[PDB]
Amino acid sequence: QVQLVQSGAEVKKPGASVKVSCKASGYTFTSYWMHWVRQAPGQGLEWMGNIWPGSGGTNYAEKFKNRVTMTRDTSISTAYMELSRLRSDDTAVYYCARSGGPYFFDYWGQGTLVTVSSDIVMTQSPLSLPVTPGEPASISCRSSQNIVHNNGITYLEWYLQKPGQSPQLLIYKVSDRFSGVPDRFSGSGSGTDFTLKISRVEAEDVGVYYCFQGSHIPPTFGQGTKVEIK
Amino acid sequence: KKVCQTFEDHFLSLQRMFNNCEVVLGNLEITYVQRNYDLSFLKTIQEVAGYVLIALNTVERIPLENLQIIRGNMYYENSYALAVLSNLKELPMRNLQEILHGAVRFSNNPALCNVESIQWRDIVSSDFLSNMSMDGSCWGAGEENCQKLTKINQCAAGCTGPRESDCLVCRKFRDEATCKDTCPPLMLYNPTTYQMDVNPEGKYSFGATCVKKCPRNYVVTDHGSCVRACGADSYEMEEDGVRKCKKCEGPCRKVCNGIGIGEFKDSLSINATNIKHFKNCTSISGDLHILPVAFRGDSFTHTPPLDPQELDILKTVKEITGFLLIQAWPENRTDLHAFENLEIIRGRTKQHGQFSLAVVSLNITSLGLRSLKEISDGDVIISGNKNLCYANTINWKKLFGTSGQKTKIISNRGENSCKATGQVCHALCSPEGCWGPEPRDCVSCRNVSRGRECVDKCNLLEGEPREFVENSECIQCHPECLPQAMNITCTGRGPDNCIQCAHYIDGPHCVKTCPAGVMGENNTLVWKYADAGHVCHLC
Ligand SMILES: *[C@@H]1O[C@H](CO)[C@@H](O[C@@H]2O[C@H](CO)[C@@H](O)[C@H](O)[C@H]2NC(C)=O)[C@H](O)[C@H]1NC(C)=O
Ligand SMILES: *[C@@H]1O[C@H](CO)[C@@H](O[C@@H]2O[C@H](CO)[C@@H](O)[C@H](O)[C@H]2NC(C)=O)[C@H](O)[C@H]1NC(C)=O
Ligand SMILES: *[C@@H]1O[C@H](CO)[C@@H](O)[C@H](O)[C@H]1NC(C)=O
Ligand SMILES: *[C@@H]1O[C@H](CO)[C@@H](O)[C@H](O)[C@H]1NC(C)=O
Repeated sequence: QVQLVQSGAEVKKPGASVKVSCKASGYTFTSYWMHWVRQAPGQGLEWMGNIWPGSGGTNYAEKFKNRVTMTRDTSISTAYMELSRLRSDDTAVYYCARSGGPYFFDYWGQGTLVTVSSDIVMTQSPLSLPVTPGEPASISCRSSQNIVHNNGITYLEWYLQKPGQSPQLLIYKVSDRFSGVPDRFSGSGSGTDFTLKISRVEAEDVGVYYCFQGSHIPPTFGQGTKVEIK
Repeated sequence: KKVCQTFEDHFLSLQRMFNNCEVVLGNLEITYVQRNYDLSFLKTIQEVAGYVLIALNTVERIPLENLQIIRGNMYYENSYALAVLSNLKELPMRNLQEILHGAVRFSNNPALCNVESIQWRDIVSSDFLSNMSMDGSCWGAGEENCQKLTKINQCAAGCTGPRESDCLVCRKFRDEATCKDTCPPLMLYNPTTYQMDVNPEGKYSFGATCVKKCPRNYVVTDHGSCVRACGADSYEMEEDGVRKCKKCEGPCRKVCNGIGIGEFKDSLSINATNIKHFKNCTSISGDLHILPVAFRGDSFTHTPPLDPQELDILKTVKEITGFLLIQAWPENRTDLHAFENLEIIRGRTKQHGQFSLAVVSLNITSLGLRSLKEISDGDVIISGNKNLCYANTINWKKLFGTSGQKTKIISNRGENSCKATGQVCHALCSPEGCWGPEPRDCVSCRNVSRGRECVDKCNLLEGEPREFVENSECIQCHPECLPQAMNITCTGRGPDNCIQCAHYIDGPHCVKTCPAGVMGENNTLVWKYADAGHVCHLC
C-alpha cells in the first residue's frame, strides 16, 4: 500500500534552515508529484511547492520561491523540503502530499511539525460550525474568483483533517467523492460557490474541513470549519 | 505584368498588396474601407485569377476600370466571381468584358447607381444559374465609362485582329504573345526512344501565362503549373534551377518540437494536452517521453488522463533527434504500434545522457519497432517487460551507429519460456532478428521480402502479382508483363524488362494502348497502331 513517511519532530531557531524528508513507499516514487503543504496555527493549509522526482523539476509558491529548495532522492525514494531563513510565522505542520490524476494529495505524509520561535482566496462561509450527531451538516465555501479551469474540470476538493491525523480527501472533484469515504459526504456547487453537504453527522466526522482549489497556479485551501459535536 | 498573390489598417494592407498589381493570382477582395480614404489604391488591376469581392465599401468610388477579366478559379460562396454587396456609388469596371467562371451577385447596394443597367450578359459566361443581379450600357461616371458590349476561340474579353497572337486576355494561357489552349508540354514523346523526354520549348504554367521558368518564389507542380507554395500532399524540392512540388512519400517532413525544448520545454511526458500537437508530425526535434502520468492524468498540471486511442498520433513519427522513453503503455496493446513507423532515434539528447531507446516496465508481448533501423548516438534499454518475448533476437549492433553503444535487455520473458510457449518468430526471417511473431516484424528474411512482409520466395514462376527478385526483395513488375510459367515473367522493372506483354508493346516498352494523340516532336501529335504481333508501329 502507498505510505508516505516524514521525519517529523523538528524544532529550530529564527534565521536557520530546516530540511525534512518524505520516505514514499508502496508505489513508483518517480511517477508522482510530491507536493508540500504547510498548516500554520491559526491558519488553514497552505501550499508551498512541489517536485517531480522523475526529473527534479520543482514548482514554487510566491511566498517561498526565493526561500525554499526541494530536492528528491530517486535511489532511496525520498523527497526533501529545505526551508531557510526561518521566521516567526514559519512554525507550521509540513505535509508531503502526492498529486493523483483527477484529484490532489490522494495520500499524505503523517506530518512534520517544525516549531520555530524567537492567489485565489478560498473562504468557507461557516467557521467551527457545531452540529448534533445524526443531524445533517453543511459547510459552504466561497472562492475569490471562478475556479473552473480552462480544461473544463474544476479542481475543487474537500479535505477532512481529523484530530491527530493528516488531511484526507473526501470529495476529489466538485462532486466526485473519493474512494474509502462513506456516502454521507456529498460535495456540491458550481461556478464560484461550492458547498459540502454531509447527510448524517457521525462521531468520526469531527474535524476541520478544508475547501481546496488546484485550478490556479498556487493551490489554495480554505480557512477550515472545525465541525464539532454539540 | 506585375502580379500579386481597423479600417485604416485594412486600407493600408489592401493598397499595399494591390497598388502595383496588374494580374491578381488570387481573389480581389475590397472589404471594410472607411469614408473618403480610397484614393487610386487599386486602379491598375487588369486580371483576377479568382473572385472580385467588393463588400461593405463606404467609399463613393472603387476604381477598377482597367480590370479586363475575372478568371473564376475560386468563388465567394458558390459560383460567385463578382461579389459586390452591402457596400459605394460609382464602380466603373469598364474594361470588365468577361467573367469565365462564376456570376455577379447584387445585394444591399442602395447607393450603387449606373451599374444596374450594365450588360452582365456579355460578362458572365454560362453561369446564369446564380446570377441575382437585382439591387443604357454604361458602367458610370457619365460618358467614357461604358459597358463596351462585345459578346451579346482562345480570346476571352475581345480581339484586336483575326490572329491568335494579338488579343487582350487569353482564355486559358499565353506562351509569350499567342493564346494557347495549354502550355507547351514539359514531356515530349519521341518515336526513337518510344517514351517521354524533357521538352526544351516546353514552358511551365504561371497562372494564365506560360513561362520557361517561374520567377520569384514559385514551385512547379506535377501538372506543369508553378503555384505559390506546394500543396499539403507535396513538398518543395529544387533539382534543377527551378524547384518542383514532389509528392510526399506518405506523410512528409513536419518537424515538431519534442519533450524538453520548445512549447514542451517544461512538459514531463506526452499527456493529453501534448497529444494532437504531434498530429501528422515527422522528425520530432527533441525527446519523446511516455510516462505513467500520461494515462493516469495529472492534477497539478491540470491535464486529463490520456486515452490510449490517441497514442496513434505518434504513428507518423519517422525520426526522433532526441531519445524515445516509453515508461508506460496501455496494457491492452501487446506492442508499441505507435512507433512501428519510427525509423531513426538520433539520441542527440539521451535519457540520463545514455539511453536513446528505453522501453521500460511495460506489458507488451513484442516491441513492434519494425521500421526502426538506425539508433545513432545513445544506447538501448528494454527491461521490466515481463511479457516481452522477441527482444534478444534483433542484432542491436546493426542499428547502432556509434561503437560505444550497448544494450541492456534484462528481466524480460525468458528465452527458454519464449520458445517454450511457441512464441518464436517465423522461419521466413534471417538470423538478423525479429521484432514480433509475424514476418512483418522481421529485420531481415531468408530469401525475399514483399515490402515489410517477407514471403518464402518471390513469384518467379507462380503468383498473382508475379514478383521478380532483385537485391533479395520482391518487386511486382509492370502489370503489362503477362505471367510466364516456363521462365520468369519479367527480367526487371519497367515495361521494357519482360519477355511477354499482356497488352501491346511500343518498341521495347509494353503499354496498355499504343501511343495515340500524344504530343510529339515539332509540335505534332503522334498516333500509333498495333500489328498482329502486338507491336506498336508509328503511323
Ligand atoms: C501536460 O502537457 C502540458 C503541455 O502541453 C504541460 O503543461 C505545462 O506545464 C509547464 C510547467 O510544468 C508550464 O510552464 C506550461 O505552460 C504548461 N503548458 C501548458 C500548455 O499548459 C504539463 O506539464 C504536462 N503534464 C505532464 C504530467 O507531463
Ligand atoms: C498483460 O499482457 C498479458 C499478455 O502478455 C495479458 O494477458 C492476456 O490477456 C488476454 C486478454 O484478451 C488473453 O486473451 C490472453 O490469453 C492473456 N495472456 C496471458 C499470457 O495471460 C494481460 O491481460 C495484460 N494485462 C492487462 C491487460 O492488464
Ligand atoms: C494532418 O495531416 C493529415 C494528412 O492526411 C490531415 O488529414 C489531418 O487533418 C492533419 N491534422 C492536423 C491536426 O492538422
Ligand atoms: C531460400 O528458401 C529455401 C526454401 O524455403 C530455404 O531452404 C533457404 O534457406 C532460403 N535461402 C536462404 C539463404 O536462407
